[PDB]
Amino acid sequence: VAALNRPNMVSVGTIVFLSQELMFFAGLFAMYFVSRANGLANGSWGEQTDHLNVPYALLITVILVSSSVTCQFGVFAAERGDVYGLRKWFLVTIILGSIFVIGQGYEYITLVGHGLTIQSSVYGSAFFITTGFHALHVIAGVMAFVVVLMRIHKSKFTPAQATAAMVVSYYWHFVDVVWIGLFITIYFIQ
Amino acid sequence: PERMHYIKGYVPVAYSSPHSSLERSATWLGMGFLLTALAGVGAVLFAVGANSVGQQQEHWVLYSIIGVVFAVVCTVLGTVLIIKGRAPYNRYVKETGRTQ
Amino acid sequence: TAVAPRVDGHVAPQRPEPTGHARKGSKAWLMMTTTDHKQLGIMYIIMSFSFFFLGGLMALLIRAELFTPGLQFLSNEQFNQLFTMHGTVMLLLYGTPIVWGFANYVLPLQIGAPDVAFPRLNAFGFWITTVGGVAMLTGFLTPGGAADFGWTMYSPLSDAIHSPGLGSDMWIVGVGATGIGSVASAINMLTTILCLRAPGMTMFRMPIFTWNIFVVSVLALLIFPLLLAAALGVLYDRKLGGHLYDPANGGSLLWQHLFWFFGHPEVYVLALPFFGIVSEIIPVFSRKPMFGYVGLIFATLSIGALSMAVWAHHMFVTGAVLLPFFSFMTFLISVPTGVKFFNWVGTMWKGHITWETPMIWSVGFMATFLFGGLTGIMLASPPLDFHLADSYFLIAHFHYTLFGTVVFASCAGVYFWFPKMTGRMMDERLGKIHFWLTFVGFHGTFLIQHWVGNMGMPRRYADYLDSDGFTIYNQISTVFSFLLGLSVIPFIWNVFKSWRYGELVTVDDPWGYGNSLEWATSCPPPRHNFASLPRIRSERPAFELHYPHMIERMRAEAHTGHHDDINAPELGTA
Amino acid sequence: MKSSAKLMYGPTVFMAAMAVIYIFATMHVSDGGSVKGVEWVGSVALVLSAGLTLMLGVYLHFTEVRVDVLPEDWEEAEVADKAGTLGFFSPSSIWPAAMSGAVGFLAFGVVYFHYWMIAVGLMLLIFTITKLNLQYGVPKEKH
Amino acid sequence: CEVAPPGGVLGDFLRMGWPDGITPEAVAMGNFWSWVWVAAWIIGIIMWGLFLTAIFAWGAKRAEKRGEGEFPKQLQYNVPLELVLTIVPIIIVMVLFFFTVQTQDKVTALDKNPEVTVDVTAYQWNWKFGYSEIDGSLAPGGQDYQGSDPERQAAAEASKKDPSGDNPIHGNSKSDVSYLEFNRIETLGTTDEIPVMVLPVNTPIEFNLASADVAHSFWVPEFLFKRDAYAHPEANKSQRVFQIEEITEEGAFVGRCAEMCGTYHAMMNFELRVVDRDSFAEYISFRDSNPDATNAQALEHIGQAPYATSTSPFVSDRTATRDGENTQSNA
Amino acid sequence: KHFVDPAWPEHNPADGHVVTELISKVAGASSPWGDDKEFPVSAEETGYVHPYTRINR
Ligand code: HAS
Ligand code: HAS
Ligand SMILES: [Ca+2]
Ligand SMILES: [Cu+2]
Ligand SMILES: [Mn+2]
Repeated sequence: VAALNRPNMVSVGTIVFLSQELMFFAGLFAMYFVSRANGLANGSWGEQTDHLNVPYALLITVILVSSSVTCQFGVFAAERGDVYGLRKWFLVTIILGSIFVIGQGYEYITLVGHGLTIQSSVYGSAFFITTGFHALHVIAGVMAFVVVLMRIHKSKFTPAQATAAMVVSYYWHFVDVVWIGLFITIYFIQ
Repeated sequence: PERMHYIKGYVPVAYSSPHSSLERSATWLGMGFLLTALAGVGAVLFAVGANSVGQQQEHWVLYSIIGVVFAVVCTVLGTVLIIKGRAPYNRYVKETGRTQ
Repeated sequence: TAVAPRVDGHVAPQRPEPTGHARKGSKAWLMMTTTDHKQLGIMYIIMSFSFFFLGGLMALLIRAELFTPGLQFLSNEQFNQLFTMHGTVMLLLYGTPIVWGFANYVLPLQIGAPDVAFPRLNAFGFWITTVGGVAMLTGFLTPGGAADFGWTMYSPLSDAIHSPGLGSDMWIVGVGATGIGSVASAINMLTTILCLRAPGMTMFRMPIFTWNIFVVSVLALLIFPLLLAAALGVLYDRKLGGHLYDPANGGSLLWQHLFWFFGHPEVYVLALPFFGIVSEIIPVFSRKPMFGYVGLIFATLSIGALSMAVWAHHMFVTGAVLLPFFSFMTFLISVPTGVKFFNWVGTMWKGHITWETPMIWSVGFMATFLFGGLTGIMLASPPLDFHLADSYFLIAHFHYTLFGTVVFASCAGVYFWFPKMTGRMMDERLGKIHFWLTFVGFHGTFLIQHWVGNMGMPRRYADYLDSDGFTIYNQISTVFSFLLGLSVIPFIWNVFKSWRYGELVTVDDPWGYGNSLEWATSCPPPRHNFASLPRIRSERPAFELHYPHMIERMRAEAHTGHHDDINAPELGTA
Repeated sequence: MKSSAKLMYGPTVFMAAMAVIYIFATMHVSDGGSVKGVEWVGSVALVLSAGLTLMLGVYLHFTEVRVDVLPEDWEEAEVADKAGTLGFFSPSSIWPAAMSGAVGFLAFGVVYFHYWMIAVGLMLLIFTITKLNLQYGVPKEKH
Repeated sequence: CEVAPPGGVLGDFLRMGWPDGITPEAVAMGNFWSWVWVAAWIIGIIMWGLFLTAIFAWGAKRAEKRGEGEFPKQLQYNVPLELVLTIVPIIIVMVLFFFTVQTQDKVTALDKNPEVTVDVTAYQWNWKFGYSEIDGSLAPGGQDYQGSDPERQAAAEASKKDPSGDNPIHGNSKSDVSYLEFNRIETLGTTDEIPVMVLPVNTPIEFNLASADVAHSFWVPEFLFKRDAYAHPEANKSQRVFQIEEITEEGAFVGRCAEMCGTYHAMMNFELRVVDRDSFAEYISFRDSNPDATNAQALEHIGQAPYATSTSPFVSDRTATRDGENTQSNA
Repeated sequence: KHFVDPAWPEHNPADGHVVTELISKVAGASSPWGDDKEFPVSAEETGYVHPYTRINR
């Protein structure tokens, strides 16, 4: 008879790691909401929050969720043992992630262009810390995909590489989820 | 797997057998709610204690009542859920005649 | 149950040579590329005790300065930096690393695995923790010295306005590098227990120590990244022009809430594993199984669950927190600790206690932590905390709890597992000398500080007047503090001598009655920890292995008024 | 992995209940010696702590409904059940020390805030991480 | 508590070093502390006894000499006793929490009807006291005295915004000081003089704390109470007002800072001098009538020590203090 | 049909699967060189060539 189905150890490891990172973002959320609670007394929040550009935010949100969809198509390709489908979909995900990074970068450049920076207000500090840490996470995720591509280019595609691709997909999905939370907090619940 | 086998005169440690209660989610969730229930006891004690020195005069009845309500719902929930989680163990004890 | 046929001319495997026989260069490159959990755990332990001595020297300098009124040899700035760095290194570079070192060595042996789940991640955790330690200590090379704002780093005092100088920054990074090192250690311990357990070792046949490590792993993963986020926020406020921790934004109480939400689970993270170590030591030397096993597990999980709601009892004098709620919760967290105490004295009840060194250390820990927690309950009530908060009473309380739970019990663990970690046994006489020196010096140092705390001396005071009225008590504290400093000389000499010329260990369990699974294997274990796995069938694999004739008793006398279930009929067929 | 998947449900429900209790409490109780009003620090922490434990518990349960009756969880398993390959484990690697040093360089860089130290630290860090992840798959020397 | 401690040497031992206290709620806190210590001693001895029993009674050599054999009874579970021993601490901490709530609530309640309210400012590193309002009984004018300085406080309110415009923190300037109360009758603490606040006996008194700089704390050990002083206390959601029902006996009492504020945290002492109620009217009329006069001159006008007798200022030289005479001679 | 790397182990999906995000046939991590292999192997099958060499005296 065939062997037992045992838990995927690397999947448990990465899931535990993402559950840990959720509490990393808890701190930034708490700082932002304390800032908002203070600001709503003076109404200054209602002024600074009018500097933002919500349709551009929606566009980059659409780009990032598209990245998630492409990533999971790559995962299906991986579990089938098809290396070339994995390469295809992961390169597309890399492209979309880079476009999201450029989206946030252009957002920042325009914002400092028309009078919002870290020194301008408490809103500036809260907005930029909360979005910039997530931007660093997105950059790290794109780097992780490129490292996966290095791996499956150099090594033969065994289950050890398939689970690596599966594991990086978890991290990217966590990145998409925390972006959705951040967007709903900053552009909608504001 | 799929069934145990013990000879007469052999007593194992009972935990994590398929009939065990520790292996099921209702029991642990009941433990959580049972721990939660004591918060209501604390709340009602806070209400009456603040009353004892003439404070919280405008809301102490509401705090006492809501504390008791939360305590009773949480503790009855925990007890019922724990008993539900232990039902397989009772059925097993009926079946076999061995407690461990 | 199967019984195998005999093997022709069987011989037991060659058990490994003891330590001290290593050749030249046999550990340098092995250390640099290590991914063995057990060698890595040993070096964890050694590095943590190095930081222990380093921090305690600063502590002795503090005491020497407070021996008499007037600033004899320190300034105000140097005194401030001293207590800040003493607190930081002793909590973050000694305590948490020693916890993870003992976890890394012992847990795979207890759960019957060859190696940890993620070896290279474990090595990364070790090295990044040491990197954070050196970064934290680099502040002293600054002309202006290291950080000076207490180990809590309250704001606005930590603002760029109110704390210039790069030492204040180096603290932030040294702590952060330490924090992720801790997290990298925790990722393993969960995944290991979830995925590499031995055959027949169900979850409720694990030793209590690894249960505590499991709960501590989840707790630490909750709370270390929150510290990292808060610390990066403070550095963001400092280097850039950030305003999040500005007082006009409410930054002071924001920082206090966030930091103490991190910080109280840190003390429980230090607390639970050493409770587990004594929960392993006490059954062995009383020759009695652990009393109320699953009850202790529920108590440990209750401590883990309650640690997350207790956090704001460190702020009763801030005038911001809600007093009744947090006072009630920090009363509730006393219950399972008392359950653990009751279980310890219960398993000692009518036992056959032999008083080898680790048992001495364990009973000393119990005696110290009893009064420490008894003091902590007094600190838990707000109306007493209005006077007690941030005084020397607080100092004595948390030194009782930390010095009991960490120092006494870590020494107990070192003496307990020195055979399994080295293949040699420590000197008994030096151990007793070390214990009595530490015990009398400790109680002399810290019992009298309750009185100066009550009389009105605040914490963190660098100088005080002759007319204040608490100079004699400080003098009595200082002499016994120097005795505490002298106490570690026999410990260092004993470890050094026993490592290289100690008594060799022949049997697998020199203490005789080891219950846990690590006492069934060799001393030291082989590279992959197990030349053969016993038939695991209870919470005492090694005991039931070495004493088969006891098993019929061990299963029968377990429960008061035990049922007739031994006479029940046969239940199945093979 | 049955018992540990399900024992996580106690801490998470307790934390969630404490979060809701605390939010109502601080938003309503106008006690002297304190100021009325919801505090977001602490409440956010409690809800996302419940989130962490719930993520762990739900993933473990979602996985455990797939796996078989593993011998480590079988209360009367024999040592012969687990005979075979346990898995692959790294024998040795210099890269954990290297990337610890890289993180140290980056941390020192943000201490003094010399921008070149930050850039070189990040570059060195991703280099060391890549060398870690490609260790057991570097191609054989091409003649 | 309403019930007094045992008293005698037992009370002194149970005290165990607390000041007696000089307010009603100080007495309440002391009584609660004494009885809590009684219960704590009961627990401490009744478990140290069991550990001593293990040391002397449950030894292995005794049982082996007695012939008990190589092993004990091997008992593991006694579930009813375990549940009883679990229920006991539950009830203990519960009944303790009841009295905790009682004493805490009678301490913290802000309904004591002050006759005097003093605004207090903490700064790095000294104290500045200012009489904010005084009831007509003690005030010079017969009607209630109000001490807020119009011009100096107008400057504080004007500091909120527009120094030609930075306004980063929620629309206000980062250097806002509108939360500080500036009064016309003020005592200013210096490194050359320990400040002394003068208060009457047997009047409900109020303290309104704030901090120019990093967080401080106001601690009077004879009140058996301390409270943190923060910058922008409203922004921190910190309660900046606390009231004492009265002070019950005259005298000079040291008060300290109990929060790590910086380099000179140890040097930040003050004194609280409680004087006869009839003399307080003379003091306030003297300070009001000729404001140029110093605090010491007013204390001389009362007929008591011009300077803080409880604590003298620290020597401010970093080398002279080596021989332990770190005390400045005020006169 | 989809491509499959020949290093992929063979299996029958109708009665199981090879690896998923949740479960695998191993307790630890999978072999980088293929779980289907059976180490050790012969000296010449290794591809290694041990050098004899001497140095001047
Ligand atoms: C390993 C390190 C530590 C442990 C363990 C520890 C245990 C406790 N602590 Fe703590 N502590 C506080 C309360 C407790 C309580 C309730 C416990 C518990 O673990 C105590 C339970 C332990 C026992 C051993 C219980 C007794 C045993 C038995 C068997 C009887 C059951 C109990 C009954 C029956 C109730 C007692 C009955 C009576 C009648 C009183 C509070 C506030 O409630 C503060 C902040 C105060 C302030 O204002 O800053 C504090 C401050 C600190 C700090 C401050 C550091 C800083 O400020 O920079 C540190 C490092 C620290 C460490 C540690 N602490 N603690
Ligand atoms: C795990 C946690 C802790 C341990 C253990 C600990 C041990 C001591 N403590 Fe402490 N500490 C104080 C006194 C002592 C003394 C005398 C010892 C003793 O254990 C120290 C003796 C032990 C030693 C171990 C040192 C002996 C060193 C020798 C004999 C030789 C050195 C030379 C070499 C070459 C070493 C060998 C090196 C090799 C590599 C082999 C005092 C007051 O007397 C304060 C409050 C002061 C104030 O005003 O704020 C204080 C403050 C703190 C704080 C609060 C810091 C803050 O508020 O910011 C914390 C958290 C803390 C934790 C801990 N502390 N301590
Ligand atoms: Ca001195
Ligand atoms: Cu705490
Ligand atoms: Mn305070």
